[PDB]
Amino acid sequence: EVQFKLVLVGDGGTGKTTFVKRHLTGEFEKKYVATLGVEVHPLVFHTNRGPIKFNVWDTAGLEKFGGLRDGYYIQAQCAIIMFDVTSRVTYKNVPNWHRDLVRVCENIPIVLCGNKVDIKDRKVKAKSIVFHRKKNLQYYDISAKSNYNFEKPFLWLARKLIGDPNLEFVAMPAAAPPEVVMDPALAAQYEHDLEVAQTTALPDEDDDL
Amino acid sequence: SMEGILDFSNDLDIALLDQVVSTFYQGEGVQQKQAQEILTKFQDNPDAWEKVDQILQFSTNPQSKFIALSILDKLITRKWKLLPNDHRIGIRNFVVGMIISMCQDDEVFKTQKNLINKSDLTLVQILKQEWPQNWPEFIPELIGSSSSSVNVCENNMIVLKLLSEEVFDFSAEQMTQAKALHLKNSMSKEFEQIFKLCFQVLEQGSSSSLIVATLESLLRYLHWIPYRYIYETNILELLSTKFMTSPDTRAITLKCLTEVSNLKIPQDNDLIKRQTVLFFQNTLQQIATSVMPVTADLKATYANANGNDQSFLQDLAMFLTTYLARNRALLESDESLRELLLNAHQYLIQLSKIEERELFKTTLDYWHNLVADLFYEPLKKHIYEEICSQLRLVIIENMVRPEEIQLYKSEREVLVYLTHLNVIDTEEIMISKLARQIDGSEWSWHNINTLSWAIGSISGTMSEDTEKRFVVTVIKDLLGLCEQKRGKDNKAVVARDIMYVVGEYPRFLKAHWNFLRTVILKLFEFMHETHEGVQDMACDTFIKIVQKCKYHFVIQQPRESEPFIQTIIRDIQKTTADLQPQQVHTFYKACGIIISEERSVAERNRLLSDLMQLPNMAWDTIVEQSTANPTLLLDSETVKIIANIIKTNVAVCTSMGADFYPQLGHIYYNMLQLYRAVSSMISTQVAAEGLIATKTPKVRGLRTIKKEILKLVETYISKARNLDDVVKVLVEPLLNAVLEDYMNNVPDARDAEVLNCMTTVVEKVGHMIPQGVILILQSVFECTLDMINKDFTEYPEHRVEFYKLLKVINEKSFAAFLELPPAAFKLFVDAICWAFKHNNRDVEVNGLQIALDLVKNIERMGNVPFANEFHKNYFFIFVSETFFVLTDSDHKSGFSKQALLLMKLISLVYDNKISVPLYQEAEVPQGTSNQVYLSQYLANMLSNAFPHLTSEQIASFLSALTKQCKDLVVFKGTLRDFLVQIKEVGGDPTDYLFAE
Amino acid sequence: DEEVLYKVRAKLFRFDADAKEWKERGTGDCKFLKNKKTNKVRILMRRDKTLKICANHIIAPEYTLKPNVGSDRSWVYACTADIAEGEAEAFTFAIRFGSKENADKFKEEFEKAQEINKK
Ligand SMILES: Nc1nc2c(ncn2[C@@H]2O[C@H](COP(=O)(O)OP(=O)(O)OP(=O)(O)O)[C@@H](O)[C@H]2O)c(=O)[nH]1
Ligand SMILES: [Cl-]
Ligand SMILES: [Cl-]
Ligand SMILES: [Cl-]
Ligand SMILES: [Cl-]
Ligand SMILES: [Cl-]
Ligand SMILES: [Cl-]
Ligand SMILES: [Cl-]
Ligand SMILES: [Cl-]
Ligand SMILES: [Cl-]
Ligand SMILES: [Cl-]
Ligand SMILES: [Cl-]
Ligand SMILES: [Cl-]
Ligand SMILES: [Mg+2]
Repeated sequence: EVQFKLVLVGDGGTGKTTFVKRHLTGEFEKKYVATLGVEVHPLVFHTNRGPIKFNVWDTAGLEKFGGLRDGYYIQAQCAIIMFDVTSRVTYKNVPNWHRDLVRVCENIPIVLCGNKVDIKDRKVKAKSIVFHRKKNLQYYDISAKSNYNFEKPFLWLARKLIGDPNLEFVAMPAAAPPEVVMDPALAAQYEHDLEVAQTTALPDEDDDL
Repeated sequence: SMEGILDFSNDLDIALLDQVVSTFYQGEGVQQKQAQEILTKFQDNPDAWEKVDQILQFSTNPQSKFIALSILDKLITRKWKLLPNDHRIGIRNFVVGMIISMCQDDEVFKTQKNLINKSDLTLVQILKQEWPQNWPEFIPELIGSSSSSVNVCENNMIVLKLLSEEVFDFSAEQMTQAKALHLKNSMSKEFEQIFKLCFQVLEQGSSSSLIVATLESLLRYLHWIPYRYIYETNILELLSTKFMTSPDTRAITLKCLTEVSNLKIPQDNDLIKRQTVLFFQNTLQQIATSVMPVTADLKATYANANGNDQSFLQDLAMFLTTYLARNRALLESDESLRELLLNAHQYLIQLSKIEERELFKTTLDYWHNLVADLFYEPLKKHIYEEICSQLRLVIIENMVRPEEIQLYKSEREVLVYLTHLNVIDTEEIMISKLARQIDGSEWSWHNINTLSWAIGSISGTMSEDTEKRFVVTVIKDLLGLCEQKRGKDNKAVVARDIMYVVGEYPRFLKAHWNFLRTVILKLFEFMHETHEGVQDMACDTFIKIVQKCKYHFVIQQPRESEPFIQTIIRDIQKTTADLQPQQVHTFYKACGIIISEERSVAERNRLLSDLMQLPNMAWDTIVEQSTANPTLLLDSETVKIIANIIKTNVAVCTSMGADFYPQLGHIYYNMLQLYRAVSSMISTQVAAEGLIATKTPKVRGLRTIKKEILKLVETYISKARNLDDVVKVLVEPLLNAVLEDYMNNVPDARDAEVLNCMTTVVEKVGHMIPQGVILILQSVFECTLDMINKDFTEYPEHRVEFYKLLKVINEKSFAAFLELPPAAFKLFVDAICWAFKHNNRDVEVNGLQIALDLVKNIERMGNVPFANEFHKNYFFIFVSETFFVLTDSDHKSGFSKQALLLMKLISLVYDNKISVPLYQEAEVPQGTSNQVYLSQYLANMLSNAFPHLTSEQIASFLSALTKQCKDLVVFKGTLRDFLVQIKEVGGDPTDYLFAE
Repeated sequence: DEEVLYKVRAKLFRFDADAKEWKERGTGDCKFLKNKKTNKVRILMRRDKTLKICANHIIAPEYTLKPNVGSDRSWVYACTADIAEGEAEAFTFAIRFGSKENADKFKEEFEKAQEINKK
């Protein structure tokens, strides 16, 4: 297992924390709770070349919650720059995030990600997105909500950091799960907990799943 | 213990800071997290800057010193001008001294690049503040200190690179226009001496790290310096030969030559043209001899991803496309330059084969430029024949599906141009690729799909005769392919592609009725195939063919007994029997397209009658049972049937618009009774089961009925031609059925689709129903506002539809707002300002537009009491609310419309277009002009909101603003200058005198 | 080492009692796998693209599939021991499918698997 420091940067509400949380737990957080300074989470993928661990430094996009700002970028080995394709200002700000990042990290693989491509009224058109070309950034359209291309930023960075272009995500063998006996002392405990959960609606009942 | 550094009453323990920082950067979990919070509180302490010089002197952690410089940078950029001159000179000296010291120690220079670069940026922040007016000798001393040491010279190149970026590349948003111009003129005035130094280092050579830093600074200079520094020195030769040969300098040099290719250059000068040719010749010669020949497999190289190969090949693509899009005409008329021209294009052909979507798009943009040129420019296509032949194959093998709209558009346009240039070569490549599908050598689902999309994309480029032969050959071959293939997966893939191709050649279908009939009847057969994707592609192909060939379905074709639309309708039950509801609706939508071609009213109404036969008979029986027994609606199966009848009506109304009226008229009464009956059931369910009821499948089903009814009425009214019938037949029953139901439901049961329907009604017939618009406001205004005025998040759909409704009422029926009681009108002004404060761009933009339109609505009323009372009550609320969202840095997307609103408000007073005093009496002399009072009010408001500004800054700003209130671009300039100045202390009040 | 008895596309949620909300855990192929040594049938579910495990538990005979108030194409059930995220934990799960038909078929197969597991 090798570990790499990954810095995630971009304007407030572009979907940085939502994207990371989806990768960590599988969940989709609908609410906007602005990151304060930085949130650090280990994230592990299983590849045909063994496990790879990203130490993910999810930084604050809002100026008032910026904390150490470029202080977070020190010794980063890779980066994602995030914008919102429903918000033109967030793409206008991509050169500013890139500037602040590369002044600290001169020679690292960087992915530019246009998030929220699931939303019908797209404001930053494909034709407009060219900033990555002269800066040698990889670019992906992503949706943390629909999971469109949600694995690509990490698959591309893993290939760059391992120096293997043929690297793939793989399924690890699944251990036989334990047989257990329901605890007769916690049986009344569980009918309660199940009552609450049966009578709370599942989210997004209109989706394909 | 870590929290010790936050205690400022005691001197700072550097060894503790160093541990906190180490904990943050190298620690984990709970410890990392806590160190993080402590460091942020330390940095944000407004006296923390005092500790910087101590930390820089006595810390052993380079991360501590980095964070110290961040703290210093906050002071320099925000509060520098508060410092006595002696203190500013002190800070300047301890920064310069730290930089020189670090550079003179070879070990530290090698290993502490982070801290040196951060120090260099800090120095540049001081230069932005101090230079040149309070530091005239900076550049001479930098040039002087550069000969003392290779490390200092190299670091000086990093400083000049960052200075150039800060002054020319990033100044627009970060400085006043006046300050940006001052620093640009200042660097321009001293550049001669900077360039001399850069050229000497490049000529004298030796240290690769120094040369690379120097070319990195040159890349920045090329954004702004005059061409003569490049064309009237040896630098073009050095860049295009020496620096292309060594791989350390090759990547930066290529980037420089790309920017050289974009210089502003004289057009009528043969020596400059020859120099432009020569640097290209030299660069391509160095690549062919030192990197790879023209024949090299760049697809393979890129895939292998060795070292910096990917970045180099991207940079080569950028250089070739940039240079050729500007200069290829220089290479086209001279026989001696033919080989250079075709080798450069041959490199682009090889780069275009790289498996990398974003690189492909870059090269495709160039190819589009070129083939568009060859289509129009005389005597040029013959040059590029072999390049274009290769490119035909690259585009055909790379064709994406039409769902990827921008990429498919680009690819189609290139392939269309190429097909015009050589139809025979395009045909030969497509037929031979089809042959390799049939012989199995290149067979795969992706490969037959790709080819089908390419064949589809050139429809309409060939002559009708050539198209005919081509289409027949392709369908014959794809049919052979289908038969040949085994198992349903393979057969489905080829069947879908046959359908796809046929659907893209309407000109062929329109000439061959017998073939078109066969296609349709075959599509009807496929609508019974349950194999995944077949029914969807059959329905998609049907509606696509109808959109294009609808006229051929509505006439009687020779040797047919009736128009084919009659034949479709007659067998509709059987045709659609195996389809999912959404597929059935597409089928009926397609029949609607055809029927709308019939312009004989009697015949059209009869076709519509016959098409709607099955949903109308299903409806009639349900309505009989629904009226007979109200309990029957509760049944899940009935709700799904009713929803699907309404959806069928929406589908046919979508394609028939105004023509759909007789069908709407047939169901209208009982549809609105159903709306009321379903509404009762929802209310009843929510009472019995609680708010959770709204999540249940039953209540979602019932709400679906209401939403589809609202959708059907908005669909019809948005396209209606006879507005008299809309107002006289549809509107009264609609308003009676929906408005009171919306008002008297609990928030969670209210449909945002009601607001959307009402928006279309006011849009189309608002002028004709003044009492209806009043009733709409009374029913939806205050109850919807109360749902959305507690936070920015709840009821997002209601939020959006609410401001769209207010916007159209304010445009079309402003009298409805005059009829409001004063309390209700005050809530309307509250609602508009509330919209201003939103970050969802939909609401904010409607908010600011309503404000504009309302001002215009009031101004129209002329000198009357309502207008006079409006200004007295609300002028200052709008001015201050607009200033609030302009300045709080939380509403930057709204900048343009905020400025437009502020300009209109200020211009009303500057023009004396407000009849009464805006001040209440004995607040100023009773003679006082509104202009004097507005000036006073704004000076006071800005002074309290921004107490760090001087009286001089505020007065200068407001003087400029009122003078520029007829010139939006200049006004916006002044506003942006103000937004820069409020982020710092001691902004120059003369900045507001700026003129371009 | 396992026979695939049933495969269906599904979205899996776990109930967060603290936040009193359903949190999605993964979307992908839900598989009923019969261990060829023990004849024990488990649910193994992998996320699309990452192929990371979001469900790994025995289909215990004592488990009961219940409706969710919001859905006609979902089941909720208490799981005493799931090993998807390492160490065995108890979860309240909800699994949602493309159709009521898919959910009913799942239920049918889940009961069959419960009977196989009774042996
Ligand atoms: N429709 C849609 N919404 C998304 C998507 N990704 C995130 N969101 C939502 O948009 C918001 C993003 O919030 P965050 O992920 O906290 O944003 P952030 O960039 O981390 O914000 P800061 O911490 O302020 O820098 C939340 O409301 C998300 O639920 C997406 O792909 N599609
Ligand atoms: Cl992980
Ligand atoms: Cl793009
Ligand atoms: Cl690229
Ligand atoms: Cl200049
Ligand atoms: Cl040209
Ligand atoms: Cl026609
Ligand atoms: Cl019949
Ligand atoms: Cl129907
Ligand atoms: Cl009222
Ligand atoms: Cl309010
Ligand atoms: Cl203000
Ligand atoms: Cl300030
Ligand atoms: Mg965040």
